[PDB]
Amino acid sequence: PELEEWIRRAKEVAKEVEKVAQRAEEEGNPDLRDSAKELRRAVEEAIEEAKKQGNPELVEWVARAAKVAAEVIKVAIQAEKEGNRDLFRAALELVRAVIEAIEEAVKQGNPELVEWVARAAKVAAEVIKVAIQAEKEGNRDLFRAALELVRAVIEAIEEAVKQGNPELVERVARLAKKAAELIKRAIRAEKEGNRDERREALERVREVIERIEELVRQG
Repeated sequence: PELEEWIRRAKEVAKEVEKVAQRAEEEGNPDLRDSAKELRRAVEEAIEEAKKQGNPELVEWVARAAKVAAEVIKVAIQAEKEGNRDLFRAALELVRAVIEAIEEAVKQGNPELVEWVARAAKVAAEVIKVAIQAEKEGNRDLFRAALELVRAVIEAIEEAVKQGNPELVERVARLAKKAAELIKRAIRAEKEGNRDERREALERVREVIERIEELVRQG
């Protein structure tokens, strides 16, 4: 029944995805509608396959990944409404990346990849929300820092999934979490009227992002 519990939660996520698909349709966004359709399909098939395998951890992680992707979609919808196609596309690619990670990992029978990707995506989703606020706050510095961080995570998901290496995703997720905390420090730096520290945090975050990119590109 534990597996079943996770299945019900996965179905509830799928219900939320369908509701999102309907809203996306209603907002005049067939791109998001379609991405949501693929998300829904992916969830349904993942539920089916994982249920047939008997891997409740897989079901859980897939469900969480799907939930993250759904939140990314909600963010994409908001980004679209705010007139930010860059963020719309970043979120779309993140969602696609998560969806493929789900599909492939389920096909592999590798629940860890799904987990780590889901955690990385969750961090990236929070970073994207920060980027949106950052766009609204008049901080192109923070906008760009968050954008590059999200990009690094997306590429990490894409690449690690193409590799089939879940550890890479993990290490990236931990790095991204670190970058997120550096961004939070940057936010505090922003609040205190300390441009030196603001720049310091910006540079630390940038260092982490490029370091993520380089470590990820080799392995």
